[PDB]
Amino acid sequence: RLGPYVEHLGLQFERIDPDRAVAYWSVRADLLQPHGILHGGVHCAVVESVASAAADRWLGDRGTVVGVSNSTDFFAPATVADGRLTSTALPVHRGATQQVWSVETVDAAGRLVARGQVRLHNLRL
Amino acid sequence: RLGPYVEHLGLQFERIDPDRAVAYWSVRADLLQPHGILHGGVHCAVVESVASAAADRWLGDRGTVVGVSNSTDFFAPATVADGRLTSTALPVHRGATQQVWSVETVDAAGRLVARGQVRLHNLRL
Amino acid sequence: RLGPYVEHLGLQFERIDPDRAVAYWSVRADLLQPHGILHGGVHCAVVESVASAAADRWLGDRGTVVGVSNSTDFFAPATVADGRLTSTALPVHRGATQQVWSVETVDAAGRLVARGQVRLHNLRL
Amino acid sequence: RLGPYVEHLGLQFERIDPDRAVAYWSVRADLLQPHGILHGGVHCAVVESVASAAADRWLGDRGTVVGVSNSTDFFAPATVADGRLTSTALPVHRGATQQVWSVETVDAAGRLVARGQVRLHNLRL
Repeated sequence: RLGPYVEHLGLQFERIDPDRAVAYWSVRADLLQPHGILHGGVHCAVVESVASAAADRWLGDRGTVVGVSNSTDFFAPATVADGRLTSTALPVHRGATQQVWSVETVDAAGRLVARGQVRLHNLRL
Repeated sequence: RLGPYVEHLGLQFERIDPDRAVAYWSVRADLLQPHGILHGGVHCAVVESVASAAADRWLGDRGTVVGVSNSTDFFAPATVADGRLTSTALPVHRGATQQVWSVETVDAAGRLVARGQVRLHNLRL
Repeated sequence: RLGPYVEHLGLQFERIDPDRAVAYWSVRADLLQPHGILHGGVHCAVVESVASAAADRWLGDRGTVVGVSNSTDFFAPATVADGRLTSTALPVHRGATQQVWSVETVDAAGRLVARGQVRLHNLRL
Repeated sequence: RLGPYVEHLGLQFERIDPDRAVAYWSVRADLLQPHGILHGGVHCAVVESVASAAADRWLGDRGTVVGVSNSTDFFAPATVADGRLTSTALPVHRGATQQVWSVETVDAAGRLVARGQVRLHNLRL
């Protein structure tokens, strides 16, 4: 119900509020880059997905949000062995025309694996 | 031969030199976000892929490269109607421990659709 | 005691711990850009200063830190009328070779005026 | 004629066209951070200044530009010994509401010392 690429990423949303969105997912064989770790683009795509879900839910019927930019740091290699990742988008700024959200991706232990900042534009009715 | 996620993205590399990498690809139905345009994470993933290919080819047998960060701007909506996209990674800095590459994604007309900067770490032998 | 540019910025540090640094400062006539608001570079410089102070204090005698990159968003115009700004650097990642800190600059009301992410390299002994 | 902070930075503009701006400047004792190299915020401030000059000149009488964000990488330490730096802003995207410019700061040899991407908003009449 969130689009076909989000389905392919395997994201499962636990919460989508106007102030927070949370999704679980896992590293998979088809999501890896040649040396057995998660392709970095997957981290960016998950950050984009989780922040966009939250931004959309915050704007509500007032308009539609369009991605502007995405800056993601990869802090640790993620593999299939690492189990279930949790990505949490938190608001940084939510105004008339712009939103910025911060998305942290952590493992079961709370180790920060990746983190991204997502700027989106509000297309208001 | 470039990994399973790169295959899923549909990237077709035309050139992978130590100083430039070029890949073609297209927007597809399964790569879209709910309102019929390319999911933004796909832009980031392609930027990551094309820059990593170039960085790897520049480091050669001297070591291996690991993604550090990825900052991608999305400048225009891309749809299935927009045809074939061309992503070109050009070097910004290539040193002992770090590389930075700049990747521009353009349409057939030369319209810049997205652009990303990719920082990678050199793990040398 | 923090360098001549930090002095020129007018930063006054309230706290410099291995896990947090806090500085106060104010918009001034000489820090403005042509239309009476704070020059954006001042926001970046303050973010750099406050994060570097914290990173240095966390690395301690173990080595020295060198700025790598600085990404600052400006969310609201700051003027002389806006009074005293408070910049707080919080750790995102602190590892062997790299540190990342997040610096928020707020006004008296808690309005977020600017926010920056600072990546630094640890040059260890 | 470009504001008081730009004056303090010592920037001297050689060219300000709608498609390029070029300024010269030098590392100075008061611009340094505690270990004798250029404070990183100075690099960001120069990137902001040179890109804003170009963006303003491109928008012309049509409106006014406001800084949105600034992402600067520092690639080599700059000192007083390094002589005259040249900062060149080139356009990445110039549209209805947004502009993005890329600013490279080089030394006399063409060594890239720092590079920044500056996003600005067009406030049109």
